[PDB]
Amino acid sequence: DEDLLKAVRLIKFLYQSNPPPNPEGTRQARRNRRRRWRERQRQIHSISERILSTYLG
Amino acid sequence: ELVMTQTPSSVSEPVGGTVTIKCQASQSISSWLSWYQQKPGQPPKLLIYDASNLASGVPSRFMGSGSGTEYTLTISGVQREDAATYYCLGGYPAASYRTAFGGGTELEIIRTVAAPSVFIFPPSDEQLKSGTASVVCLLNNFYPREAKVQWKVDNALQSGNSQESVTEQDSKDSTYSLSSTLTLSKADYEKHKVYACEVTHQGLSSPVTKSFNRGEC
Amino acid sequence: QEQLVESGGRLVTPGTALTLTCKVSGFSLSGFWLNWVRQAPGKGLEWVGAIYRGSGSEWYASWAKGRFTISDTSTTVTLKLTSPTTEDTATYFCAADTTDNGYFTIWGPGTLVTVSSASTKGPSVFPLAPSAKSTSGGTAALGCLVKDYFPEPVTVSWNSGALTSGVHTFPAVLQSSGLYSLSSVVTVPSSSLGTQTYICNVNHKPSNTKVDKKAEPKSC
Repeated sequence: DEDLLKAVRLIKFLYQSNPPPNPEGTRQARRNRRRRWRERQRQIHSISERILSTYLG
Repeated sequence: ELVMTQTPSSVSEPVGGTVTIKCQASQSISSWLSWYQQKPGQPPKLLIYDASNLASGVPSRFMGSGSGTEYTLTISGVQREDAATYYCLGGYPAASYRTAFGGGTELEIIRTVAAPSVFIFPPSDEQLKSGTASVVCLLNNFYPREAKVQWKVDNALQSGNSQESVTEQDSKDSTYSLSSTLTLSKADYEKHKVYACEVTHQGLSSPVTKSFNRGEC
Repeated sequence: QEQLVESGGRLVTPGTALTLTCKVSGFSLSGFWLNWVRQAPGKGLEWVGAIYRGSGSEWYASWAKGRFTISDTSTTVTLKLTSPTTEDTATYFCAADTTDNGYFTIWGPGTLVTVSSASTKGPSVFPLAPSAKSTSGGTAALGCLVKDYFPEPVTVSWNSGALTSGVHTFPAVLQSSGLYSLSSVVTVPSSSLGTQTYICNVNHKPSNTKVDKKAEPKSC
């Protein structure tokens, strides 16, 4: 189904966007982006989870 | 294909009084819900996002919640400003059922009674020198919104040739204002001398009539 | 710092395709959701569709699919009304989702589309006669009738927006003729009915008209 294919293609794009950091070293500032990137991926995870779940049950 | 069932259509309430708007989801929607206030001729303002958290600026009296398919906006201690229409938005754009809107719930704030200051306006020279005459009756600052305006052409009532327009409620004095327009040709305007406008309001002791005589000032 | 402005809202004949534009500006975030929401005369909000910015992910609603085309660009988002019909008359909005949690954080002011077989007509501005037939002793009201015009809107102000307190611009009203008509009014202390001059600053942009009629207490 057209919609589902489009939805998955989009979720993939959301993971492609906001990818791993740099990497760059700086005291406590290196671990600062870990917090940032974890938060962002934890979010994408649940969004994708929800988006897909609507195309099933 | 997702649907939002907003209840009620309209709601009246005094200051201090508490309001409850309900949205009935046609599908899943996790925290896939947001609440908006929309004042007339203005873009909606977000109050509550992800079903229960308030946007910045938005005051504490705004409360959001929901239980799976039932979502509730709860304006607690309502203030004069809160007078507006309210919408809920459910879903995500990324289908399978897309994102859909509540469909509105107009909030009327309830205040004390107020008497309409009634003013009457006669057709201008430039308007006459065209072929049409428009008579205007104004009812500045009054509560409630309920009223009737009668058009008397030499003590003979008029109906079809009338049209009314009302402002929205004041954000600080919760008042209103109406505009009645009696429209007929230059011909029918010459035929009569004394035009009257009859006003019937709750705050009005006796049905106040304001009028003019053609030419006589 | 973010902002949205829509343009392209104009009176069009039916079937004659129009294209709306949304000027996206100030968004730190790369890609996000940009939705189109319409609202017909005194009706509710209807979501038309959305687009994920960084991609070409177009999402429409049940009704909209086909007759609508969202197009993302560098600067910026558009909405094409492929085959408009009278039922499309509304004010269209663009709204951004800065969080990607299906919620419109930032809105555009709107743009009014008007779908009609009728041709545009400029307004006629007549004053509203105060003097002695409008005296409350310490307050008096004078207005500005804006009879016979098309399409919406018209933007009356008083003394080039210097006169605010007590100004009541009335909603427009369609006549049996087809033409719209409105009337803005204002309350002024009966004392300064001659001392201070009162001008209603009318503006019917969809006809280019920028009338500035002055209202004074009759003649006698």
